[PDB]
Amino acid sequence: QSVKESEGRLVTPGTPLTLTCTASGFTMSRYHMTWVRQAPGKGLEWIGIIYARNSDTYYANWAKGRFTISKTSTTVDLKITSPTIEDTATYFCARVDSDSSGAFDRLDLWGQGTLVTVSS
Amino acid sequence: QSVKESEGRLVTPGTPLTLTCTASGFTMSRYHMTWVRQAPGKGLEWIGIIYARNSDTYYANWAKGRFTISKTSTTVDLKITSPTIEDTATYFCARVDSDSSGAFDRLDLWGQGTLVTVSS
Amino acid sequence: QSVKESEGRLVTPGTPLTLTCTASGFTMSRYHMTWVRQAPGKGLEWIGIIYARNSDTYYANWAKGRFTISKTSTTVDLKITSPTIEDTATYFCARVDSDSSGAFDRLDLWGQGTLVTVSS
Amino acid sequence: QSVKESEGRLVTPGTPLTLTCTASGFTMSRYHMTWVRQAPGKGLEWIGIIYARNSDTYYANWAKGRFTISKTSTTVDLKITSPTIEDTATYFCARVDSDSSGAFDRLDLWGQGTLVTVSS
Amino acid sequence: QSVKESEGRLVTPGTPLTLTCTASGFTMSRYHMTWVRQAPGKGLEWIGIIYARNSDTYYANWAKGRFTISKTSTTVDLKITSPTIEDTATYFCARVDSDSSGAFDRLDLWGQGTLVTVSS
Amino acid sequence: DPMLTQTAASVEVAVGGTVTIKCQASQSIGGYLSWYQQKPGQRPKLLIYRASTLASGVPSRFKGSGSGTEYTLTFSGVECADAAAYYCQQGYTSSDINNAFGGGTEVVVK
Amino acid sequence: DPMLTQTAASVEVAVGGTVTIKCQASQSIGGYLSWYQQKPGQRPKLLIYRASTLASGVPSRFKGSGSGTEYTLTFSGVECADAAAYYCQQGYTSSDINNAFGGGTEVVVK
Amino acid sequence: DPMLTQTAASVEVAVGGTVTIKCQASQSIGGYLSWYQQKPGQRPKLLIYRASTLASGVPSRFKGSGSGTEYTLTFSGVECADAAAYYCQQGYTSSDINNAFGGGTEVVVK
Amino acid sequence: DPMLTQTAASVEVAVGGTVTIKCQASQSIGGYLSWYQQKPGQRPKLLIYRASTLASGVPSRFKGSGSGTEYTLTFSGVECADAAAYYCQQGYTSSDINNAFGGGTEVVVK
Amino acid sequence: DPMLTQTAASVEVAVGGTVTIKCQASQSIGGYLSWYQQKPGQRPKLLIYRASTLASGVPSRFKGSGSGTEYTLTFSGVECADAAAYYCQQGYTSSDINNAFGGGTEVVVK
Amino acid sequence: AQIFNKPYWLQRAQGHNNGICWGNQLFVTVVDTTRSTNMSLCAAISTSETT
Repeated sequence: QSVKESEGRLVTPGTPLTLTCTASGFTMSRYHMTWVRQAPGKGLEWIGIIYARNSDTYYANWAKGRFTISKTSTTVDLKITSPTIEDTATYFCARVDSDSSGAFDRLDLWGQGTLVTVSS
Repeated sequence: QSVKESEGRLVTPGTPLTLTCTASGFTMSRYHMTWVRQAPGKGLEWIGIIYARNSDTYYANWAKGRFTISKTSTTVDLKITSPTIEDTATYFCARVDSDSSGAFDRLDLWGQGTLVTVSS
Repeated sequence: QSVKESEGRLVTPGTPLTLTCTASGFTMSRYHMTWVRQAPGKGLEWIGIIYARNSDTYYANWAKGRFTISKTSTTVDLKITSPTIEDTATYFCARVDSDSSGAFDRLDLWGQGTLVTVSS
Repeated sequence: QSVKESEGRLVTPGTPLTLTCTASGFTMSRYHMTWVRQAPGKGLEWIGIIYARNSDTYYANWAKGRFTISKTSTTVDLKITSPTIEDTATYFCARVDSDSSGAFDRLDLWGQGTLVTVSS
Repeated sequence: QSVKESEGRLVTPGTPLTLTCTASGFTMSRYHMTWVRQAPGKGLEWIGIIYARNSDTYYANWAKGRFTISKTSTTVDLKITSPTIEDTATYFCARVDSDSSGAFDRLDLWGQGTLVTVSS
Repeated sequence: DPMLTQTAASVEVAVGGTVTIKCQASQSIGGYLSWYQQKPGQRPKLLIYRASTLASGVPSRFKGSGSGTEYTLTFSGVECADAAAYYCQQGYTSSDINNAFGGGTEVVVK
Repeated sequence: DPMLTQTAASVEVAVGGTVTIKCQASQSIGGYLSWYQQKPGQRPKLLIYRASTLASGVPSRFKGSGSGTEYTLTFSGVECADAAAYYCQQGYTSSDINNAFGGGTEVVVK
Repeated sequence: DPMLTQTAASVEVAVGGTVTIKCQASQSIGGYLSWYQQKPGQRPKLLIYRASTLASGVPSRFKGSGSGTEYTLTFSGVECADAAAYYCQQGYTSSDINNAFGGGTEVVVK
Repeated sequence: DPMLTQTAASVEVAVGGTVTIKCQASQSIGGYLSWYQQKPGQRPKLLIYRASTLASGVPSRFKGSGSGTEYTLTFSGVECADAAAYYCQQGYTSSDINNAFGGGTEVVVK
Repeated sequence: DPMLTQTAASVEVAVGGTVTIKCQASQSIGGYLSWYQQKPGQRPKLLIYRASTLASGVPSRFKGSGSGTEYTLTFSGVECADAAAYYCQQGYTSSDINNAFGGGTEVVVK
Repeated sequence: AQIFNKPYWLQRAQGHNNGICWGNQLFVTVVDTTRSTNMSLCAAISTSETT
């Protein structure tokens, strides 16, 4: 049920960055995972998706070459290769509750979300 | 048969806390596990439950958002995220001896139990 | 064929104690393992038993609450929880060569045996 | 999709050298992997190949006794045993997108490539 | 194809000693492994043998109680328990290329071999 | 690329009013659509999915309708804790899109 | 929510007396019910489950009865080591409950 | 050993010209052949495989032909970002060969 | 609890004598019984199991007999390296027993 | 125990001579037999197995014969790099043997 | 083993009723399980994208 994250860091631009995401009750090889990014003002921006047994991925149009989503049977995580200044925002990990056919982007049980920021 | 615990710690409020629980003879992928908390005065309070092959969990009503139960084939454990002052008490790990249908909350073979306390 | 042990230690009463036991040629998921204790004077005292695929255990009458036998596919070991003074003796690990039905307590291929002692 | 490498090193001749290669989306037990080396001037030189479930290898004619390709389900890598001076060049890791019969040497999705050099 | 070893050591008599042996292309759960020892003058002496599926071992007549051969799916190795002075020699690891019935002691693809010596 | 615009800043409403938030889509997405409430201090929180089926622990005073390309979300009896941020979101899980499923706000209720 | 109250502090009993501890439940739980003895220095320890079947290593001088919503636990011939704490406990494994299965004490026997 | 030589340095071409790069092989390889463009600052990048089937995200203004032992690669309408390095490559995956699939260049277009 | 006592200290024997070590059991164990020789400096070492079948690398000058509750172990032609410790041992693998399978000694042979 | 002795130090041979190395066995081993060349600076290297089938990358100017208990290995046209050490080796994979498959040398060719 | 598509001519009945339809009424009960296939169909919702 509950979705857990790794604690945030104040980093420098040009350094790789990770956030792991572990779950409490369900197993992750059954359901799907994705990531969203909450920027100040409005900002609420979806990153990508990863599926359960097919283990495929689909990113955003602007997000190719910029994020790599890794998944084991115990933990899912996402990666950042080259940070740009304006990604100081809030990230979230959530479970895709779907049905026998959809895999549609309902994120039913969210994560608590931590703060990641970059500074130079 | 015998149920083993990790040794207790005197901690500060605001720090995550763990207790592992290992068994002697039986394997844990067959049976179920739960956790109870023995407070002074009366106190005797049940935390949650975790099942064998379904690997589901069910907590108490007040205990949601406050405990996450992890289980491998070798070790079960429980976790605390944000301790409040009044959880200085005694915790126990015990095996649910059940039948082909029940999974009812008989805890037949208990653990010896250690003392955990928080202080500021 | 040959049965190997961990090297002995002079310890203090009140400290947990382990001895691993590894084998050379056979695999341990097929056969059974048992531990015996050789005290001075006469002493020769059997501790318990552990089986192959059932992975069940049976101890002595005086030995309950005092030893826990762990086994992986690569290594078997036994554990001591609370040592008393008079267990300064010699321990041995040996393979139960049995048949399709017995699992009787013939220990055919023994181990070389090391010296463990406690002192205060 | 994206193919990742390990960061390069300036080494001395006579020291073993490794480069790991991890993938982002696809699994590596399905497809094949190979390695190419980009020298200055023209240079572009292919090293070897490794297959998916057969897990066979085929090297170049000059490259026998000089490279060993290792592969797990999570990571592929290649190894250098005895470096000679003139291998200061650029290495690349790429996925063999093939069909039900070919395993022909199309390297569809390349890696970004890092710089390795030796000096005495 | 190529067979790799661990680097040699100048040791003292009375200390356990190991040499791991890893392979390049083939998998080791299919074929067999053995060890030979090349002493100065003539010396060329075979140690033991291991089989790919049964995992049975057979040693030399003088070599019982003196060597234990361990094998995982990734690495094979051999062990020395109590070294005597006159084992300063050259050891080799090689693959038993056999057929559907033989497991005869042809060692087709050898290892490069390193120098191990003992001194007091 | 299926796009939901939501270029609509919300109008000041009193206790017991009715609000019609309208989320229009360019391509046909079927019924696969979600809605969320975002209180500006914590994690987002979902109300209804597939435009008709409400989630657990949510009162039945929220409504859901709309089919095809345009959809709505109405409710009545606005409390004090309805000051949040709203978002419509599709589930067409395509590859070449850059959705972000954005738009939507809600004033502080008088 | 099935609730067992146990609002009953135990009465002073002599050697050989009989004690009737009564544990009543609001909802019907079937026969799934457990009992425990808690000596105030060590781990708790079970006696009987499903209101009729006793555990191993326990003498047959403890009794079990009761069906439906109310249950009991009687015994006779009180020793010296029966100074402990008692607890009735159900097994309806529901989700929205906050049981703690509490109540029950034992005096020091004269 | 199947060998593709490519001993041909490319001729200066203007905007809109047509270039005939010819890659000849000693042994018959079938249709299994690949082509690549190498910009001199980044990773290599593929255009066409099996001498007729082009890859995704590549315009259809590149051509592919040739069968048996000799093959070609023509195109027209040369842009500004076509200053790169070209390479023909076979897929006969043999053991005793030392291919490197080398040869090929392209001038800076005027 | 099946118990083998072995309250018998061994008698002084010369070269070539015959010794009758007798191991009696309270409960019937069938034929499942083992025997061991313990030299007082090294690991123990087994001779015969199931009271009739000898192990490998052991001469056939040791004998085995006995059935039911009492069993024996005889041999003749005592060497110099027969100064050791002997032990009879059952295999009824029960739970509530505290066997240790003890008893048995051997003098230094003249 | 099948034993191959090889008590035969090799005779001085010129360029183009023929050498008959003879390896005799006590027990019958069938055809399972191997041969090796050992250059005195590097790892050993095999020529022929099962007394008739040669390995890859080895010229066909080496010969193999012999059946039953005695076997041979002849060749002609001795080069300069044939200064090595030779060894015959059986494959009866028994347990109680101490083979080492030893014997065999070769002079520096004039 | 088909039972249907075959004439059944009545000339003797195991009741005393010789097939007489009293009141101009008649009943026929039929079960089969040999012809119980279940076809499955789809219908697209967006006929544009090749994926």
